[PDB]
Amino acid sequence: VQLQESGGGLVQAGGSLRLSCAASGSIFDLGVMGWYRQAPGKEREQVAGIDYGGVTNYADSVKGRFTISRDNDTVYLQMNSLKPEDTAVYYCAAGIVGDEVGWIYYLYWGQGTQVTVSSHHHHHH
Amino acid sequence: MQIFVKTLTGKTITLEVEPSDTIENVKAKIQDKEGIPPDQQRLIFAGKQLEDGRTLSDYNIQKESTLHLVLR
Amino acid sequence: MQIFVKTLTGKTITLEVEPSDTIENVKAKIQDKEGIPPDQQRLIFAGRQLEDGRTLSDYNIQRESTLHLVLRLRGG
Amino acid sequence: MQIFVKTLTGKTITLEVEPSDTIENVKAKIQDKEGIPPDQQRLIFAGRQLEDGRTLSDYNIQRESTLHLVLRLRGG
Ligand SMILES: [Zn+2]
Repeated sequence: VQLQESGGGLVQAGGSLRLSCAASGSIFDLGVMGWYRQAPGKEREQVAGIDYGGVTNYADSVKGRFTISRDNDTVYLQMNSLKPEDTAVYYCAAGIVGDEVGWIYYLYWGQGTQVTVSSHHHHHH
Repeated sequence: MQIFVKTLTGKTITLEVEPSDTIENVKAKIQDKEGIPPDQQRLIFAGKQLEDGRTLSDYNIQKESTLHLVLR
Repeated sequence: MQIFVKTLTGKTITLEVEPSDTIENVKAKIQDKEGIPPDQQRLIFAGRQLEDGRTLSDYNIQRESTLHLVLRLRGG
Repeated sequence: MQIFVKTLTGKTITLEVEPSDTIENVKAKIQDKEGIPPDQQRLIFAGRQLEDGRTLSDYNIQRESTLHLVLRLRGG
């Protein structure tokens, strides 16, 4: 019973990637699913979230670029217009909310997938 | 937190609630704001009926979520 | 023996159980007390998911212990 | 006394604590063990969120008890 990310890799600036989060043990029925990332020297930070009703929410830094969605036992994160600042290990997590507002208690999380976004000079003048 | 309650006519009302507020407390707030008795109220989220004794966090209802009010 | 069950933010309820009771038996008692069907229940204790076939003694659940109940939430 | 901190992902932490250790003093040990900042830890015992300023004895946390560690992230 676990989550497991896939789809990361090295991509040029402005490129696209779709991360996949496969769940076993029906663990997405916790009700709240989210993607978060951590770069070296920085802290974990949620980028997108979706609940069992399908309602999504996003961090300001990824609005208009990232899209979180779900197909039953798989949660996706469509990443478009990727920037060097998006370089981090991306984790998917599932959990619940407690008595706090705006904070999520993730019970499960995967081992993460690495996303590296590099500037690549477009040499086609 | 602020949550929204959506009626069949399409009217959205905002309530100030707490994560551990019961559905019973939510129906009481709808009454104080719209004059609808909790006996006539049936609250829905993600297509599920919400039971009176449960809290909003029991159903993983986050901030700025929308419940659907169906009159009984 | 008497144990307790609560969600993270909800009221705590009391169960009369035996260490040999299975987790399926415990979930059925929660339905009798609270009307939550077993197929919508997740029980956690000591950071472990309580599997339906195991017993309470399999998780060292003893007198006055409190189980953490989590709802199974699905769309529609 | 020694207690355990367990994540549903499989991590088991063994900590030496005192019954008068505060919850935030325990989270400092977990950060040494796991590198998760205290603000991003949420400990659950007996179906209750362990809160800052309270001791382990305040929650009746005893020897060889197991705390449930979940990841607490700002979201929504
Ligand atoms: Zn060039």
